[PDB]
Amino acid sequence: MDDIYKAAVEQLTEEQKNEFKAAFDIFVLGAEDGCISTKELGKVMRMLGQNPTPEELQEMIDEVDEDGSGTVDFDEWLVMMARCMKDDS
Ligand SMILES: [Ca+2]
Repeated sequence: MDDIYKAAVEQLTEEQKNEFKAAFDIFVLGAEDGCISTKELGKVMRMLGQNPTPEELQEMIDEVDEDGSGTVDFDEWLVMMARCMKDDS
């Protein structure tokens, strides 16, 4: 986990948290338990306009998955976006 990311995500707006919880549910719409595997995550990438390799997907998911279960949950997912905020020169 990362307190630096949760600190910024926690100070977010109600609309933000609601958005992540929504977009996340739309992605897991195919799953049965409610998660996103690198296998499917790669397919959705097409929507964004990018088509990264399959093995590369799990790469970014490795540093994200704190439990290393092999998939991204609503928890690791939400923080995933927040991490994009700290991405500055
Ligand atoms: Ca996980």
